[PDB]
Amino acid sequence: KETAAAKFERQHMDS
Amino acid sequence: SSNYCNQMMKSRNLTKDRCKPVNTFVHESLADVQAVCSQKNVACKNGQTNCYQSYSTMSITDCRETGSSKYPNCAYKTTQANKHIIVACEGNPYVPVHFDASV
Repeated sequence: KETAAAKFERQHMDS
Repeated sequence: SSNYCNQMMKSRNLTKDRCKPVNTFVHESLADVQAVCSQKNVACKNGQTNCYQSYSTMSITDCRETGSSKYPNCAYKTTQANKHIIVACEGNPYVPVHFDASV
């Protein structure tokens, strides 16, 4: 379900 | 909270199935991070060729599991930095899918 791009955002992005 | 990494590793589900040993959070805009996929091409740590290094320094926070940390009671040390990020990019659109390193 969760895309690779979305997993990257969840794991690594905190704007 | 009194520990950014403890809070974020938990809320982003990075302590669900185990304690992720190390993780980096990047504080820049999504656009700035996605743009890195068009910046400096460098080798990935695994030998693949699809990694990109940011031309600019970026605000980041490193999270590293402590020695006493034991799943399911995970615990982290928080370290702030300003560094160039290296990400692996894939797909169409070509976007970041892995965090490889900071330098």
